[PDB]
Amino acid sequence: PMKELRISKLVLNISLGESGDRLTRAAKVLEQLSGQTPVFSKARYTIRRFGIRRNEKIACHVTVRGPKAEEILERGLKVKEYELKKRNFSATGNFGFGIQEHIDLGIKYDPSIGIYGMDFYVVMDRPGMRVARRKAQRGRVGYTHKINAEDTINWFKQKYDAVVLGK
Amino acid sequence: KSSPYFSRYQTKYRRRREGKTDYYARKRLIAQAKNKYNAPKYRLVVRFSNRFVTCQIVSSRVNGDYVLAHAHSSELPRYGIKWGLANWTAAYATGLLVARRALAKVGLADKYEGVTEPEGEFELTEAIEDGPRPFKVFLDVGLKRTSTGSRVFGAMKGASDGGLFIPHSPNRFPGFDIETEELDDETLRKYIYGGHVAEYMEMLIDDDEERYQKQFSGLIADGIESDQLEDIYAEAYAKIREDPSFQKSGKDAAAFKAESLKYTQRKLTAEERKERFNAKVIEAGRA
Amino acid sequence: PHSYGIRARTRYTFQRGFREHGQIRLSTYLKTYKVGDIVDIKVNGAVQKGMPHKYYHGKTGVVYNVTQSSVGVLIYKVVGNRYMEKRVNVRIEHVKHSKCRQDFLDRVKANEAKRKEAKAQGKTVQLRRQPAPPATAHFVSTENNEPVTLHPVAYDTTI
Amino acid sequence: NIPPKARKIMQLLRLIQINNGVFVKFNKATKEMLQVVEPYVTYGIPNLKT
Amino acid sequence: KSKNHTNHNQNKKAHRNGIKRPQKHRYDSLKYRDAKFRRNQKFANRGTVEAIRQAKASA
Amino acid sequence: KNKPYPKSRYNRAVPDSKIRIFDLGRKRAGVDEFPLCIHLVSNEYEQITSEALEAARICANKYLVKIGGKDSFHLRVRAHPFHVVRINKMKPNGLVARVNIGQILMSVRTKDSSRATAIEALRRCQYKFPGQQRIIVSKKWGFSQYARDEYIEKRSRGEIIPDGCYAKFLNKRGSLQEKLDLFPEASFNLA
RNA sequence: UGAAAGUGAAUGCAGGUGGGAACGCCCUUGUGGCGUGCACCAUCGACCGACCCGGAAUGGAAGGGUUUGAGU
RNA sequence: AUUUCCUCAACCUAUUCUCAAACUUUAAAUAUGUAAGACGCCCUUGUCGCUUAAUUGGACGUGGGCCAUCGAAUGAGAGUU
RNA sequence: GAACAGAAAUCUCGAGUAGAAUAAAAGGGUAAAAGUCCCCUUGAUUUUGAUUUUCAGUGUGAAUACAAACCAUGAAAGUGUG
RNA sequence: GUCUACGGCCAUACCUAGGCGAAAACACCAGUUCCCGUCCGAUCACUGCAGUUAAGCGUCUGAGGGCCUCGUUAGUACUAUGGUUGGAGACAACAUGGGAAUCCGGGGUGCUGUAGGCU
Repeated sequence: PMKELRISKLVLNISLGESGDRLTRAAKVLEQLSGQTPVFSKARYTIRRFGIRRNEKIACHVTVRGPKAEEILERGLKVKEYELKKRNFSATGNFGFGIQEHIDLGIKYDPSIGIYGMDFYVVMDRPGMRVARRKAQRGRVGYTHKINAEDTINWFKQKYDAVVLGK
Repeated sequence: KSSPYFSRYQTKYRRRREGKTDYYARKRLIAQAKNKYNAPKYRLVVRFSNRFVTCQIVSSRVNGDYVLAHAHSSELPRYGIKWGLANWTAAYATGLLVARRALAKVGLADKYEGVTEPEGEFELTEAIEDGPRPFKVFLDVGLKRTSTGSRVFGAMKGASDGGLFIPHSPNRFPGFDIETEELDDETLRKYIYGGHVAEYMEMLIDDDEERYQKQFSGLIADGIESDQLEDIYAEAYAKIREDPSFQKSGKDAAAFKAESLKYTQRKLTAEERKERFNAKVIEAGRA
Repeated sequence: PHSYGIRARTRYTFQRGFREHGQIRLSTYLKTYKVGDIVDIKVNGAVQKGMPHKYYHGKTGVVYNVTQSSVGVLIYKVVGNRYMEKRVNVRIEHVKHSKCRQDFLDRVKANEAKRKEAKAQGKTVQLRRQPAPPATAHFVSTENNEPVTLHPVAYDTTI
Repeated sequence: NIPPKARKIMQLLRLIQINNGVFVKFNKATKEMLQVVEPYVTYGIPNLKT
Repeated sequence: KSKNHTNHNQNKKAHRNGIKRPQKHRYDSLKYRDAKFRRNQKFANRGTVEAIRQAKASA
Repeated sequence: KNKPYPKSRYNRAVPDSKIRIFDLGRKRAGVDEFPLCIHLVSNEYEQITSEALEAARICANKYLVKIGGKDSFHLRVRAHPFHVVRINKMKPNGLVARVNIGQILMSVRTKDSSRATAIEALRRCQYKFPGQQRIIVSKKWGFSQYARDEYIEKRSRGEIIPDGCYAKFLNKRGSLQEKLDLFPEASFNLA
């Protein structure tokens, strides 16, 4: 009556690899899609071969939680036609994917602004995970209570009328 | 996670491993100047569970800690606070209760009364021109983050109004201004007398009736309006001041001892372990 | 090839014990020291402030001065043909009481208690210690413990 | 050619000159002192005639 | 050649007159003590002297 | 009498050891084969050089191969030269092995029929080593520590499972399942 | 005493504490107690000069000080 | 053949050969610091501008009981100019 | 595990006794910190004596614990004379 | 006896796997108006008691990995003192004393102080 797997957070990213006007417009479309101000993902160091701007914005991401996150995930499954590969699900229970042309979601687009990709990541947890996240009396969650690949596969396949690949 | 890793592993302190004691802050909390010799340093330890508030006055020795005065929010219903035992006002009430009990134990209750009515004004309990100094206690918040309007400082304000000399600044009290560095007595009185709770009742009556039924079920069971909270809190403070004595419950601990052993387990003996080892070997089908 | 740094040749002297790093026990700050107390000096590597010199590590002295977080251990050091008084200000983290003084206090208390008891009983007290006496005469028996004859063992290869 | 420690012990035992003899009570402290000065003295159990 | 340091005879020279121990005195100068402690002990000792003098005078 | 002088970051110019291979014979041997062992051990503290070890290795390998074949010896050189004996350049010069009394220099395991062959081989190998050496017939089964009678009793019980040249031996420590599955013939006595 | 202009040494039995020569009084033989206590040392103070203070035109009288002098 | 082999290198596992003045969980012998009560131990009481919530404590004291193994052995007159 | 194409750049979940970092050599110390980030500040201030190391217990340099003021920070105990 | 708060020693307390937990407490948990802080009430905050022992937590069980303790190793290695001892030497023996480490085996898998709650 307590082992109810539920969505904790969703991390959404853009796949462009470039900063500037493209990144600013990527941040704007992320804000429109999520309703929240982004955080510009930074580069921790510079590489001579690539010339990545050190300590400067390279990517953007937000984290959505609750019913709005579930609705966004449902929309992400709508474009993904509810088809996914078993490799997407890690041994820790997290699952994610990535689709280009985010125009497949519920938003109007134009070529002048540009086209940007969209990658979704979902962190799965069960009630009682606050033990490993609270400041005081922090502990380790039990092995049976931890999220595994088979558990998140069964949870995903139970609803959404979705299927996985036969790998 | 190998055998050499386990051998070289050095465990932290037991309370550090279970995440209960901050020894970095504790060392500075209990460290008397060596030229003051055996003068104890008293801490007002304030802890908050999900339902209750624990306030203690602790003096530390080599063998362990000693509690001088105890005040639990579960004792508030004796004075009249039966609804709400883990909020800012309850922390204030139990801080007042522990202050009065400590002053009674040290024989300073009649000499230091603090403030009778809490008007939400920053006022450290001062000493008399020719008389003993007020009992000095230092706040101990544990691992709770010290933010403005925190319940730890709420209990500290209650103890300070009780009479305990707790050195503090009017910075973390609820309603303090970060720009003009000013403390508003209106919101301090609101938090002291639970006016913020009463405002929450009014907001939930205005809209989202089902949420109000779901949340404040305890208050509705007794049928309490939001306007009576200030009366109840003020009367409870007066009753606490009039009679702060702790009632030592006389319930039979022997029965609790007996019932606890009923479900208490026991370790296996050496001969039983050997018999089970033999049984497992036989059951393995390889003997 | 010789340097005169303060902490020279203290690589193992100031090292913490194995599986003894990290937090410092807080009973050291709760211990009370008084003028006239006999204390030992043991430098703690974690507390850099108030560190005594490596010479005084492992020494024993008497406290003459007590401050907020330090004591005044007094030591006598040889500089040739004489002793000199050294007054070291050492934080209490590097200071512990001498267990010999506690044993000596208990011995004095026991001696006085025996003195009063013997005075009441009107008998001898025997308050003075003595060295180990020579073994007295006993009557070691052989029943059920018959002696066993031993002979030297012949040399043989043991590889 | 006497080491300083053995020299001090023999001074305390009053064994200053060669062929000098003293009577000593035998306890743990005396036994350890005689052990240190073993190469320089010989000791034994005297009888009534001696 | 210079730099002929040795310590063969130093111990014997030191022990020739022995390792002298400092003279023991009942009272040590209070300049080694805390300033607040010394200042208060001045008044405490002063008042003790007057109390003893008054007691002897009355007796 | 010099202090040990191993190859470290302070002096990285230590030359390579002349001797490279240390074992000669059936390195992938078995428990049943090579039941007898012969040891050549120095009787005093010497400074046998890697060059002398190279000469002894070559002589022993050639003699054992030509007179007993490949499958009648498992000689190995226990000495590993780590100490450096400096020599002025015309500073490390070469590598020597520091061996005390009772330290095994050469150890060979053969069969019972090759006892005389092993004795003769290690007798002729003494001329290639500085100092005095002795030859002893070891009482242990091969290079293992257990004696002959202890090993045969262990084998009779069935507590030894061969694994290459060496073997795994049963011990009364660890989980029962991981040992019961591995050992079918182990007779666990219920006492 | 201070570079100098200058100022310039008693709260007291010319102070207290500990050891301390000699002397006197007892206990009984003691490595004994009691009373003062020369010299000398250690120490807590007091006074004079200098310095640092507060400091109620010229003067620095009283109150001081973690200090300083080859001082009383 | 984004399906596989065995020499190629690489990682891990459990035995197995041999070392460290500038490696070490341990860890001696020798050497080394301190103490072995009368300036001592227990109660009464006084001082303070220090300290404590507080005669509370620290320090210095005062007056009385324990001075008959004055509290391990051995020896030896010692110290300062 | 997530893209793209090797780029674990970057983004997550677990393991992780410190195998990182701590300006410059090495040693020692440090995990709700002594490491990283954020906010406020100039105790890197004035004065006196005491003490430690090198020592002759001279000088210099370095350092330690206090005292008298003015301050910084924190809710506070406290911590700060580089 | 069990639980909570504050601790003392700081692994006979850690790590892992599997069986149990009545009452209370604790915790998980329900929300964002107020104090407060984040991309995100995830954490930190506040206001609560509808729901759950499933996670935390406590306890028991592993011929568990470690950790603690005691014996074997072994008076063995080593070492103070001595000889006009042996040996060319390296080294070794002996005499008067002190005395390990490691391996292996046996046992164990927290104790305790103050203040308060518990069919």
